[PDB]
Amino acid sequence: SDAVTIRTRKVISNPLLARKQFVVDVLHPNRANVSKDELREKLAEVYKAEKDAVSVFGFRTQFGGGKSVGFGLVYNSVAEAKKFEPTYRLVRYGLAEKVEKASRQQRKQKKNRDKKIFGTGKRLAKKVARRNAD
Amino acid sequence: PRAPRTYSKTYSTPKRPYESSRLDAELKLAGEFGLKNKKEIYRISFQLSKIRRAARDLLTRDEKDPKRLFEGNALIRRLVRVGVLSEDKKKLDYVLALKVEDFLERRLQTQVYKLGLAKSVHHARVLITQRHIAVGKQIVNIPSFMVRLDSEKHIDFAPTSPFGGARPGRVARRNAARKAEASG
Amino acid sequence: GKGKPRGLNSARKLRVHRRNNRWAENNYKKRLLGTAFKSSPFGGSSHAKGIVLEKLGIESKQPNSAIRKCVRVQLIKNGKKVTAFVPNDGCLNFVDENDEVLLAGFGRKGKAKGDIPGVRFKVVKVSGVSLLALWKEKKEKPRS
Amino acid sequence: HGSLARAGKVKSQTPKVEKTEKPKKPKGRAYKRLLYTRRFVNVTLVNGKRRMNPGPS
RNA sequence: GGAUAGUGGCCUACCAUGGUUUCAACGGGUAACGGGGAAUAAGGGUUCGAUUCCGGAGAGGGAGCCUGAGAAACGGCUACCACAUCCAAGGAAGGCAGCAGGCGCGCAAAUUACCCAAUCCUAAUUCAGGGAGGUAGUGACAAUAAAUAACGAUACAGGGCCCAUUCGGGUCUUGUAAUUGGAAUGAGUACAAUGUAAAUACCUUAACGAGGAACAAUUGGAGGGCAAGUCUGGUGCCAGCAGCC
Repeated sequence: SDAVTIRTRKVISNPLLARKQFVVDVLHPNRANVSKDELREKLAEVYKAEKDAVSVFGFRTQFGGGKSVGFGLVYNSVAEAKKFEPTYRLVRYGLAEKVEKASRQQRKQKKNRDKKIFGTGKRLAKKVARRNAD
Repeated sequence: PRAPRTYSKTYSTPKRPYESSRLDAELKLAGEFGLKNKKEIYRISFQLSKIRRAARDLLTRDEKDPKRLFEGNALIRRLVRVGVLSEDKKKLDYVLALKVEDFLERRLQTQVYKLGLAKSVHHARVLITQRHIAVGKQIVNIPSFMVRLDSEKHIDFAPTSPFGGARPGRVARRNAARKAEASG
Repeated sequence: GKGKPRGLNSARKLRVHRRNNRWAENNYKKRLLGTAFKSSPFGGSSHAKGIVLEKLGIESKQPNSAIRKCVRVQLIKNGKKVTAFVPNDGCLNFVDENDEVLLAGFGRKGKAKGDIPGVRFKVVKVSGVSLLALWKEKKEKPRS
Repeated sequence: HGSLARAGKVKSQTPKVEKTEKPKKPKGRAYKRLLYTRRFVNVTLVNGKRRMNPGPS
């Protein structure tokens, strides 16, 4: 964290999503690349808002090293951040726990099977078992 | 589907494949400006022909024509900014009379040798390719950067590389380790 | 004078006359009649697969002398018989018989090339391996 | 003579000569440099017509 | 007058004999969807346009319909023709010119992958879905920039310069090296960070990663057209080359 000098440009404050967007550029000479968590925590301790109310994404590195530019978001409160922010970005920040589902192919196969099945199907399955048994 | 991304050629081959005069001139240019192929010469000739055609179709328009005026100022100013056109003549006659040699000498690859960071144009070539060069605060590895007289003063070695400090080098570090072993 | 009408309303005459006279052009007539698709052996295509049938020692024209063999070939898509030339030194040992050969033109847009009379095509591949590769030893044809 | 045979006659009769090992040749910009010095700055043999392939006299 | 949502021979009933055509009607062909457009063009032109947009048409070939505001719909129904699937033989179902994928056909064209994060679309609709679409895999279709080395003593080849101590030194330096050097990087490996729903990719970087037997550039040629060999060995109108001579 030596001369990282994270700084902000084109600051727009929108209450429509109760936040402010900006382009955040980090000049980090003699540094490979500063991570998203470090960028967000420094942005938080710079804007005096909160650690988990700030968001960073993008951050393309200039050719040859030296600088990285990305888009930054800081929110009025962590609640509104959890409301407005996308699920994938929340899961990346760790604020949210990702849902666990199967593959899309499996989900579509399941949907096709249960669209073949009409109604609840419990009575049909019981009848099929009874007829197969005797 | 998505929109088609446009692409275009940047060079044109000569009409006659084996002309002794043309081959000798192109080899002379390649040797005295440190170019890898003749495709570079073809590319510069292509751009020169494009701008010459633009200037000619401008001149065919009458004087005080808004199109001729505006396009002449635009073309002349761009050529002056890159540095292939004179810094005191907007007569557009030189716009019909630029030269491939002028474009080559304006290219960055010879700019390093001109400003004295190379000692040889091929040393300049390998220097830019190995990115020991910064046009500004940004490192460039393109031999044909085509500077604009505003980074002429700003061409220098890359601070994130040897010959600029703060970085020993890949084999310099090996030699430093060897010297540490020898010193004990 | 000069033949052709010079009337300002003679453009129908001029267009019809040009249309009529364009049939004297060899390439225009061929393109408009579709002789490639109807009577060219390759059917308008640049290449064609075929199967080798027998041994044709074509004798060269004058003043020349070279008589070993050229492959008679039955085209797959047409069934047409076609003589093709094996294009290198000793390359006759790779085109023996009953092989599948890719055929290209000779380079004269449908004419016999040099001292070879009646041969308008050449072989480029045998069973999927280039004649050049077999000749320069970079590949060997798969017999198994 | 009946020559409808003997395909590859001289291809076989030629004596196999291995390619003599030589140092590698510079590639690309280095090749263009080599041509530049060999054609324009070298005065080794430019007397008659600036020939490029001198037969051993 | 019927029908249509409407006009209209669209169709019926009566009547007239009209309508088009060498300014090419009618017929035939198209390896013809049309246009925006593409290639090449001093000007004028020639050829191409299945294909990222627009407009048509089609869902194996016709045909007929239901529902619906909108379909003569085909991941809707019905029937005939062709093809083809499962049986216990009684009967059932089917349309990949959607996305992958297989066969066939051929000169000729990818993976039976991941995701709704983006652009949008649909629904009762912020919330679900979407092979639309995006991402990745293959991919020398084309197009952009560009690795393959750069600098040094001396043995050897010579394009510019100096005392009247006339084959003596070389202040300024052009090229291989068979006696060589404290030097620069990428290609490729990487716990890393970043990009991405999450990662191989790029951009940034630990560390590793050159000395020429190696990290080695080919493809075509050397009579002319068209620069580049009357150099060696072999063959000997043979083999073969040769776009033309």
